Amino acid sequence: KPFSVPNIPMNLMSNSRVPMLIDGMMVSNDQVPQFQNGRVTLDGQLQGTTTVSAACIARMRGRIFNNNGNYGVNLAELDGNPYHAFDSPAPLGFPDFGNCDLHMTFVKINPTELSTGDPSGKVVIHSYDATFAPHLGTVKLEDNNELDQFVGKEVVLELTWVSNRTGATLNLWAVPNYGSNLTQASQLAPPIYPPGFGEAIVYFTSTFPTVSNPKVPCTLPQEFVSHFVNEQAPTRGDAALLHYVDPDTHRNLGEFKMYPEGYMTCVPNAGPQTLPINGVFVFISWVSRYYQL
Amino acid sequence: KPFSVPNIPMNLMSNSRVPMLIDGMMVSNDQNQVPQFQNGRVTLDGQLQGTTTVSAACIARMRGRIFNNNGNYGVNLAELDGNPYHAFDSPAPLGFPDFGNCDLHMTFVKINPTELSTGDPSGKVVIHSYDATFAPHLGTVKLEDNNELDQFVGKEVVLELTWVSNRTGATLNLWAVPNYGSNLTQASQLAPPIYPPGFGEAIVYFTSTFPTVSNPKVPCTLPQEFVSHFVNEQAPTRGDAALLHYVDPDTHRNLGEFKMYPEGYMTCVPNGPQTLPINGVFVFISWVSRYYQL
Ligand SMILES: CC(=O)N[C@@H]1[C@@H](O[C@@H]2O[C@H](CO)[C@H](O)[C@H](O)[C@H]2O[C@@H]2O[C@@H](C)[C@@H](O)[C@@H](O)[C@@H]2O)[C@H](O[C@@H]2O[C@@H](C)[C@@H](O)[C@@H](O)[C@@H]2O)[C@@H](CO)O[C@@H]1O
Ligand SMILES: CC(=O)N[C@@H]1[C@@H](O[C@@H]2O[C@H](CO)[C@H](O)[C@H](O)[C@H]2O[C@@H]2O[C@@H](C)[C@@H](O)[C@@H](O)[C@@H]2O)[C@H](O[C@@H]2O[C@@H](C)[C@@H](O)[C@@H](O)[C@@H]2O)[C@@H](CO)O[C@@H]1O
Repeated sequence: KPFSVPNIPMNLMSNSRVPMLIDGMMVSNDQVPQFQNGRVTLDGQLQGTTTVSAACIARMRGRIFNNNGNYGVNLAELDGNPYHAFDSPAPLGFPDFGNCDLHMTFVKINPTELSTGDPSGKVVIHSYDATFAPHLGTVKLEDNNELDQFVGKEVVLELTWVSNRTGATLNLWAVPNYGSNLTQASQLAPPIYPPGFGEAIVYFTSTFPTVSNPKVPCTLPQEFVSHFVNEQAPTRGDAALLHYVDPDTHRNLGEFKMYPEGYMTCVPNAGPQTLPINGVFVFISWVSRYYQL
Repeated sequence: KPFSVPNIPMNLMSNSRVPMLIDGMMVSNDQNQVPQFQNGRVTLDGQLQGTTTVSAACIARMRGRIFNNNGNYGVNLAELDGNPYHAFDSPAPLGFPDFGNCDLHMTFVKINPTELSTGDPSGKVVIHSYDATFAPHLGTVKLEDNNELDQFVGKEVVLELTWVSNRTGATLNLWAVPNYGSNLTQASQLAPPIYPPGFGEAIVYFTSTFPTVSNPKVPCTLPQEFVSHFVNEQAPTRGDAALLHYVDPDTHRNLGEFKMYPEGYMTCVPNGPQTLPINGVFVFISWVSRYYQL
């Protein structure tokens, strides 16, 4: 197959780290990305905790437990099948926000528990301390006095909002310590560094209640991820040249280079000006690493 | 472009009515039941209908500013990106839940960055998808007062569907079309009903387990990723129906034939699809007659 990117305007696609529309892109004004969601090669090989559907982003699933005066969740994949530690740092879709407080909303998910009554709850999960061990299959839940009815029950959890850990700032580039003190989590997606030639990594942004820093950056729109998995197009050069074009006239508004590892770069600040957010990325051709933006 | 469907296993795709993985297929109990879902609606050549969006990130969500008029609380709706809802193209803002005549239990957060510097931005609220006060087509819905809304009055929030329950006195009917409201002479903008094909065929529904309490299985007529695929491709529709095979991802054995119609739904001839494994991949075989015999 010939390589391509989605022919969908940027502002109709989802962030890959939270399920929110993209409302911008930017280079970092400071900070190394090693996100575990939104990670895929250009030839369609998923990495980290990344999966296909935006319906999976920043969610968890598992059975709530209570032991030794502490609550937690025994994790599974979002479809209810078991999580195998060999395959990934955590179950697919697991939030990749580290060293912070994850404020989750959850619902019972067993049909037999969904015939009557309110199946919903909320809970805080720290993405820190040794009891945060999703690679080992478990995470601690903060006791809010409203978890007892859910002990022994299977639930699905979604990330509602995020706040800083007491004594620390909220760092959206922090990598969660998935393997606790036991091991480095298997199959972590690697850190990304810019290649040179004045180039800077591009982040796609969404406004989201990461309180104190409500702009979540990711390295690929989720629909790019599913596109590459669908296509499995062979990588045929150092970089894929993209033009970001006017959605109606197809005039080029700016050039980008996508690298095989699954991220893109630009040379920013080429006269003050602002790119619109409703443009469309179009694959032009494979180009050498020396292509100058 | 030549026509195609996603080369993704069914169980990795999302329902189009709730953001949940598909975990089954079914045919309706009454094979003459007419679905008129407003999400997951698209033609085979990529024209969106109803409240259908490209991204699964929009499914069953709302956005707007909370108000309090004399003790009556509500939301003045906008599109999910915060731009105004103009009602040009859809019966409600894109992504709006299409569950009718029931109680929508929403979780919400303030979404203005200036309101996201400190503190807990979150809340929850019930919204009835019934009565004249449920009028998303006219840009407003009533919120049930839970005594915890006042801090949010005048604030912009985004809402998401956490769970659903039946309206007192009624069953939870997941085939019900919400009454989105009428605006004088303006078109409803509703995606059309899909009438059962008959003659042995039955509409295929993709299902997800979800907390629609008392009926925890949500049916839809297309996986969400089919929608974005068709929008992306804009492939001319060259026949009156598309023949698909549902294939084992390993053996590549054909597990069953399906017909996809230009209006954006699928049928089969049950002998039903509920018994098929859920990890198969749909593959476009050929354009066929509207009358092609499965
Ligand atoms: C006010 C209240 O607590 N009512 C309880 C019933 O729950 C309500 O039932 C309504 C339909 O008759 C409607 O679905 C409401 O949304 C629902 O209220 C929700 O659920 C309850 C448990 C509370 O958490 C509320 O705060 C919430 O808004 C309840 O009915 C039973 O559960 C509901 C979910 C539904 O499945 C219904 O069919 C069940 O009979 C009954 C019985 O447990 O108790 C209260 O009356
Ligand atoms: C227990 C409590 O109410 N604490 C308040 C602070 O909120 C907590 O702050 C923690 C970091 O120091 C951490 O982020 C917690 O998650 C957070 O608690 C959450 O938010 C509060 C408001 C409550 O709703 C809790 O139930 C919830 O778990 C609070 O800190 C300020 O807000 C938080 C969210 C964070 O942005 C922080 O940087 C802010 O200073 C302070 C100040 O208002 O008041 C309490 O101590």
